[PDB]
Amino acid sequence: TPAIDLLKKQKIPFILHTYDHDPGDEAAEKLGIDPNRSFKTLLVAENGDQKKLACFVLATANMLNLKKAAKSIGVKKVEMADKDAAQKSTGYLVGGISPLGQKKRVKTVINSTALEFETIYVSGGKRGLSVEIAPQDLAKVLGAEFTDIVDE
Repeated sequence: TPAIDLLKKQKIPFILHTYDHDPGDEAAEKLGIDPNRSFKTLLVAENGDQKKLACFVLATANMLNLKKAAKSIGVKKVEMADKDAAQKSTGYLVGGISPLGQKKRVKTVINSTALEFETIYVSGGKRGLSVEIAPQDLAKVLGAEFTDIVDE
């Protein structure tokens, strides 16, 4: 996948985990991961402008706080990206959106709590593939910031 191609091209350490998707957090369940280590990747539209997306990476059981997310990227408001807008921009389907190797690279923000883990797990770009990666190494590839972007 473009995500794994990218990590191999940049020589970034990672472990590839594979599970049979039976065709929310399937990866945490099938790989037996603590939930708070399993992260999902969401895209938002800056001021609701579906051509100006940004990427947010947060534990799958957390909820994205939109006001926090808009502050983290210095915009007045964000709305969730429409499905087609997220798919055309990233080249992935929901269920398989990786923060890595998106067709269009956009600014990325990882929730702060990622830093409490030696490694985290993010989508590898298709259902059934999970990339285990140190959070600071993820942030280094993507130029990402760590910021509180979640509720509770």
